[PDB]
Amino acid sequence: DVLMTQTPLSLPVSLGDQVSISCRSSQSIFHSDGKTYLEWHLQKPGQSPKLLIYKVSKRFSGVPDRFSGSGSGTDFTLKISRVEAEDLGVYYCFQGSHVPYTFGGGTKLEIKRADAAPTVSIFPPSSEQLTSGGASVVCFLNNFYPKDINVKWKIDGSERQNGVLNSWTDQDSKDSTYSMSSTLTLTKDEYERHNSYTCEATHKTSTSPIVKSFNRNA
Amino acid sequence: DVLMTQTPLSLPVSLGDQVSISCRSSQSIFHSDGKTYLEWHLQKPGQSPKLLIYKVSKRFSGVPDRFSGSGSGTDFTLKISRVEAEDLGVYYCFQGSHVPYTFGGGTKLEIKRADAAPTVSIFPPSSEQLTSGGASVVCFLNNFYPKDINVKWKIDGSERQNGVLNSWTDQDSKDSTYSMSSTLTLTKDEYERHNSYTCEATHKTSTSPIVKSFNRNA
Amino acid sequence: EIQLQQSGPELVKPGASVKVSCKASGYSFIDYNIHWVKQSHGKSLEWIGYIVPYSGGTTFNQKFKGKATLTVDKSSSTAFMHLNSLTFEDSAVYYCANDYDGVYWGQGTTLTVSSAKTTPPSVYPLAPGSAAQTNSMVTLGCLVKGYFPEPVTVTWNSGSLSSGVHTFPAVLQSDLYTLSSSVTVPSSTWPSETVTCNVAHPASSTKVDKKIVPR
Amino acid sequence: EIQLQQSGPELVKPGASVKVSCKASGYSFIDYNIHWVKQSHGKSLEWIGYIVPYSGGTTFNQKFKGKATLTVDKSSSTAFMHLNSLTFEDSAVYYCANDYDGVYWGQGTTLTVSSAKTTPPSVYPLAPGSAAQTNSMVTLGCLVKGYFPEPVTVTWNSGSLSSGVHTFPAVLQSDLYTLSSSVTVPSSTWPSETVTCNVAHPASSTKVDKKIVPRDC
Ligand SMILES: Nc1ccc(CNC2=[NH+]CCCC2)cc1
Ligand SMILES: Nc1ccc(CNC2=[NH+]CCCC2)cc1
Repeated sequence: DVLMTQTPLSLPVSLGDQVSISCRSSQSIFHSDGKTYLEWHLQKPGQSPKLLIYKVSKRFSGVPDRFSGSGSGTDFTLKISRVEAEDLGVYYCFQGSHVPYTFGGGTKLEIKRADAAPTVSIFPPSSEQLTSGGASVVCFLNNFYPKDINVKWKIDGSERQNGVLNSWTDQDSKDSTYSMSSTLTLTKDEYERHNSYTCEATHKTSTSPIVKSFNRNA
Repeated sequence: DVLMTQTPLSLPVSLGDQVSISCRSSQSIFHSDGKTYLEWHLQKPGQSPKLLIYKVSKRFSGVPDRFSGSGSGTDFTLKISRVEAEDLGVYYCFQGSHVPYTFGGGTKLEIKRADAAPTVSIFPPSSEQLTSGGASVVCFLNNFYPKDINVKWKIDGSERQNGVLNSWTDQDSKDSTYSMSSTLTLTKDEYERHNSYTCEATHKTSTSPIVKSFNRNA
Repeated sequence: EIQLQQSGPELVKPGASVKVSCKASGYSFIDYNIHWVKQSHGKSLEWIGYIVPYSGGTTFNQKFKGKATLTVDKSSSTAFMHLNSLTFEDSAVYYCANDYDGVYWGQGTTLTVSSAKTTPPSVYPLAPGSAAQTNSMVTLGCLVKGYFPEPVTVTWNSGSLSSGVHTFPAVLQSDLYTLSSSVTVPSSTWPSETVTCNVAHPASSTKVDKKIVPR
Repeated sequence: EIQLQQSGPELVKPGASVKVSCKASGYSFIDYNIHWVKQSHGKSLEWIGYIVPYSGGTTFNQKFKGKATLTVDKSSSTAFMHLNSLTFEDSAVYYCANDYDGVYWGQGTTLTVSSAKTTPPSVYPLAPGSAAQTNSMVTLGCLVKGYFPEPVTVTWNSGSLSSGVHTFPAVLQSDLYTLSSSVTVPSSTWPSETVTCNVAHPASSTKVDKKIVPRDC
């Protein structure tokens, strides 16, 4: 199978700047009819993909002239002359020359902004949940940038990796930050066998760990 | 340096009373995080301090509801709605918003009891001490209340301040009174140069000074 | 205008089969190829194969040979994709697309394969516990746990509180979904005023309100 | 449960240095700061500074720069404070404390700096000048002067006389300790019956008995 390799995986950009994305194939995607079947699609969250460019450099109907495609053989490039807000999303290259047709892994464009430390909040299990034999400890790590962050749960000083469920939001349209939710689910009994609960975050914005904790009795 | 001032210095209370202690800073104690890092700690004799309240009004884990904290800017107040035996001790406020962090001088909570007149006893130097070339004249002022007392030593009618060492007991666990020992140290020769030795005390329980005295040649 | 309209979301049990429709309009359907694509985990795109409407001829990605069956109904300008012997790995979003003057995409069809039964969520208000900073802003939360199937709608104060809200994508745990939502408000607002998280789960005809109460 | 356990009391000579340890348990040590505090004469509290375990970074009260050195051993969850070039003014109780969800305090470490050598006490009987007023209740005493180091134990009549006893905290005079003890008994018991103060000073294995006899002297 022809492998399509896109670089970079994610690209922080500034509105109005010029950006270029790369797509390389493991072998030539030249077709016997003299044409090269390389396409570029754009997919925004929650929507279906939309074709931008086909046959390497042909612009699909309605696509702005700021989008341009070039390349030949195994190296292809998509260029956006002046990036706009509506251009943000995931870009995928596709080859339709050799069966099975394949897609690249995608390149995600996000807005670049200043770093921001997460605002961390920790919540002990609600009274109502405990009465059912369950205990979920929740930690919110809100409005931070960049997206790279490591969250660890420490119970009585010991790291707990089992029972942890994480979820992240997409880049916020208003402040360009990211948010994350981390939930530690235990049994009512397990929860009562310990006292110290810590949600620890490691982020570029702080030398030492960013933490929030609580004790089971207060 | 932000100076912390606590008033009063000592507060006599009866079990069950509702009291309020004051702590003031020479300057505002607002920190960058938008917070006010003010703490109240309680220290019992022979023990390490214990946190009661932090961030002006947050109760520390395991601290009974009878403790309440409030204040703002430069004036803070610790309130105990119902004094219990476990609440007797020295209360310290602390500011952790401006380096170097500082503590107040402390407010001592003591048990209030009925007035008690001191039993004063004066003792001339023992023959054993004189043989070694020393002469300590001792005055005990026992089982009195309140604690406020002023003791003066007079040699041949003249007040003597140098060479005097005082030591106090803490409030008695049984009768709630205080006791004190005052020692006047001289050399054998100096003790031999004078004749009249007096230990004089002024206390709430007597309209005139309480005096105990002895003459060397008797 | 050219449009490819796909059938709605499907919830099916493992081992069964399902048919996804792709209705075409605005052009000569019989003359252009219809392709099918699978998108797993909202990321990886995989080409399944295509069908030539006139001949019924098909070309597949070997990986999907047997799993998918492609057909077309010339009379109604509709292409169909049958997925057989469904497994959990078949859960994904499927798209049809054509090769007309470039490429037009269908809106996608979400397929969820599971043995789980419709289950209402347990809604738990999350209020700050033992010390959560006596200052400026306060973050409150709402935990929506153990529901099936998606989706649930979470609002704060019936939609009045929109700013400062973060609702996180649901995660699958023990065959059921769980999601959380946080709201940050001035501490002069709470607990002085009431803050409520409203949760609606259409599948179970559930509508729950949970006030966020102190301690 | 969260605990901060400090090392034991120390008696050191001026000019030397000492290391006070503070072992943490019950939470992730690397996540919170360790502060050090000094308490002189069981009254005034002074903040020395703190250390950030992860980075080793420190913030000090300018008054303690050079005097104290703060370090940490991540593997053993222990913080250390080194007091250097000791002088008499360094004698105090030192506490470590953290900033975990409020403040947890260590039990404290008492440091005594002195160049004094072990010296047994001189015990002197304190009898009222011939007789203090005469009858009802009479107060007798025992002066324990010039010993080092603390402590001394003072009992009356081998512990038989327990009520009416006041033993005062030792005071430092000329680099040595001095303390006094008083006992009050019915005038109908002394001088008829004997009253003796028993003094023991463990450090010097000294044990002395001094019976209180009338006449001041
Ligand atoms: N040789 C060729 C291959 C594929 C196509 C259609 N391109 C597609 N884009 C992405 C998936 C849907 C089909 C046209 C010509
Ligand atoms: N900004 C801040 C300053 C100090 C502290 C810890 N408070 C302490 N209480 C008294 C001495 C030990 C440390 C926490 C935060």
